[PDB]
Amino acid sequence: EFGYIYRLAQDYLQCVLQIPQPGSGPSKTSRVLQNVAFSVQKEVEKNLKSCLDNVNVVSVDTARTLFNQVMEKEFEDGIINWGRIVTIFAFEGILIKKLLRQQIAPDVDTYKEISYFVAEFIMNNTGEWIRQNGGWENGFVKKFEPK
Ligand SMILES: *CCC(=O)N(c1ccc(O[C@@H]2CC[C@@H](NC(=O)N[C@@H]3CCS(=O)(=O)C3)C2)c(Cl)c1)[C@@H](C)c1ccc(Cl)cc1
Repeated sequence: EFGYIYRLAQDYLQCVLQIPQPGSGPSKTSRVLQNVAFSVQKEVEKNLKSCLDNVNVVSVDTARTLFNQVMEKEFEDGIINWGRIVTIFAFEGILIKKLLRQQIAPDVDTYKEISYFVAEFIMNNTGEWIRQNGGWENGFVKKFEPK
């Protein structure tokens, strides 16, 4: 469901921005996802250090355009798997870091619009596959939770 995925995307951005929501904290699924997607994010950032400077993420519309282009490329072969889904979260982490630095008239609520378009992409493009492969709780978590 959209709301569940939106919460994962918002939790991940709040984790990257070092502002986890005060309170009882993220779910077990969200905690597992943060760990595994951050490992991906850091390696992507290291490998792509040169080209990450080729954009200036001045607005949320710039971030959405980059997101659409990168994800159309990422899924061009039609293969959906958990690795690619994790990479979506790693990529929104890179985008939010660039927006924090580069957004004109920064808006501390920006991570909520990025979470929305991330959830929209995941739902509409990978949602069926996710359900058929166990959902987050019987698919993703079972595969990636600590040994
Ligand atoms: C030098 C690249 C470049 O100019 N840009 C770019 C392109 C793609 C990016 O990220 C995608 C998402 C992470 C990485 N994909 C994978 O690692 N996928 C493997 C194979 C499938 S898997 O098993 O799931 C893992 C490539 C980035 Cl971060 C950057 C630009 C288009 C660019 C530059 C800066 C920003 Cl902020 C956005 C885009």
